[PDB]
Amino acid sequence: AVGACVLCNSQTSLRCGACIRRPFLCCKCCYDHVISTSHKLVLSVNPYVCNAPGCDVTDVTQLYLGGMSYYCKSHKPPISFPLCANGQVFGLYKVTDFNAIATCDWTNAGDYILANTCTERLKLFAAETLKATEETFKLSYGIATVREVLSDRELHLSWEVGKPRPPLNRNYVFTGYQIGEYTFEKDAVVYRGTTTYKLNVGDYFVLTSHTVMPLSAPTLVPQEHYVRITGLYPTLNISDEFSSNVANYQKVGMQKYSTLQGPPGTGKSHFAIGLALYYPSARIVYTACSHAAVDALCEKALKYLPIDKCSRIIPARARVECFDKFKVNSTLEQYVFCTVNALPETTADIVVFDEISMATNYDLSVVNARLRAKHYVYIGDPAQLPAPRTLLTKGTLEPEYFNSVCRLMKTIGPDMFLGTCRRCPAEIVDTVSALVYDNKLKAHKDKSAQCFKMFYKGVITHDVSSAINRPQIGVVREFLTRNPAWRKAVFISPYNSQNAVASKILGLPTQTVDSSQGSEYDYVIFTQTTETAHSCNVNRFNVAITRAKVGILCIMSDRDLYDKLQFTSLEI
Ligand SMILES: [Zn+2]
Ligand SMILES: [Zn+2]
Ligand SMILES: [Zn+2]
Repeated sequence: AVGACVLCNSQTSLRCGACIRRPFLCCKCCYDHVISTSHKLVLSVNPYVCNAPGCDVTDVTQLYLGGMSYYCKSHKPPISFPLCANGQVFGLYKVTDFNAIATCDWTNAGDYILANTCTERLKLFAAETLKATEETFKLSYGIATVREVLSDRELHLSWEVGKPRPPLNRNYVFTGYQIGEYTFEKDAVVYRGTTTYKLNVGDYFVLTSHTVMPLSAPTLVPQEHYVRITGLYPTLNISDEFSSNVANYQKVGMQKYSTLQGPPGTGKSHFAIGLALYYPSARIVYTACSHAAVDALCEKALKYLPIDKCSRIIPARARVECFDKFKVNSTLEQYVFCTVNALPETTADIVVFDEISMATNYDLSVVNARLRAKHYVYIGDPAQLPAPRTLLTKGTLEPEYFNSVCRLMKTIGPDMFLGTCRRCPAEIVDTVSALVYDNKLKAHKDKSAQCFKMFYKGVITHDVSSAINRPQIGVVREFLTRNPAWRKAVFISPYNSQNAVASKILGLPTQTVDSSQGSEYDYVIFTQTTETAHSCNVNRFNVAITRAKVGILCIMSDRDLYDKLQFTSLEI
């Protein structure tokens, strides 16, 4: 029971027994918490509870100290001092924002705003409390017992009565029962096991709630500005390919951490791997939340970096197939590519954290606890999609609230900004530049004249809650008959059930806007499906239309975003 106060560091025996994370609170601050919240259970070696036999008084404001023991108003001895008085809770070694984080349900956007505007220790307290709240919530869902097996990619499921039905999509990974992690999509429902097994009827699944470890390290280390490149050793022979980023690689060696905002196709992967060619002796650990993001850095490194000093770190609990061309689990190779939850405890000359909009403050803190670096580089875009906040249902989370790094990029600006998009046709670049980049993103490519927009609301049907718009897929089908060059297009939409219907009807490869992030395709066919807050989200709209290298067809539902699209309009 010896610890430091999560609000003002003053050492204390006190801990809130009512907080899901039981934080150490100092006498002055513990009082300010118990007197202003429903939280009244205070904990030392012994809890502050009435010592009188069979007495259930556990509220610290209704208790007193009778010698060395604690009693309520009904049991206290004549000579007894209140545990709560004079702005303090009695203990050893004798805030509004802490209260809100400690008592919120994490379903309002204002909870996440506070978790990002508060002091650094309160950001970790919020990131711990939120992750633990999300984990306990995973226990509320029902068990799915297999009723029948149709084939190798088809089954019929039976659900637990009295417990809600969890959303069936790639965002929810089940744990088969100990027959490996599994995933589900749409009475014929498709089954996707991260481990191959002959689907057993009766054998059930559950969403494995992984234990929330405490956070020790800050989301961001304190900034340090240096007058010379510290601990890194540059070249003068630096390939003309990376010539554009040498002033920015020098900025990287002259600061503890640095932020890079890179709109779609501005050269983030290229910048990250080119930092390794600029400091060729420096040991670089490349990290991201997703395997897809780490694999995209592995693919760019395979082209420029020597394959022998590269290692792709794979956790023993191999979930889904990833990058195979590097020596696996060699923690000591000069270039280590690894996800945040799999990071080994090591040090580096540079740490590169990619797709920073997908990081939570919990992930930012873990990276600072597992890796001790000379320089930390955060690459990403606050105009792209953030991590899914499964408890959040009320309000929209703005980019300045995704994490501490995004909060910085949106307020003080990024340290470095990649201003030229080399991927998209100018129609797409001009549209997103105006929409999310204050007209600072410039098009390298010319207008392709293959970017079309069609205003068609169609009919919205719902597979539980994920939406379908068959008339919009019907418009795509009609378009494909007249534009067969578009046969090579990737179908993109904000809903997996729309994608499921369009895969059966169009036969095009499917992708949600969220799963398309980081990827590029020559042709993209996008159906907005609905005009909800989800399908109208500007960061999702930005990601959807910036996937295309050559042409895009947008079948829109929202008049607003249709009007903003600087594409050739089509009739039908
Ligand atoms: Zn304190
Ligand atoms: Zn509390
Ligand atoms: Zn009592």
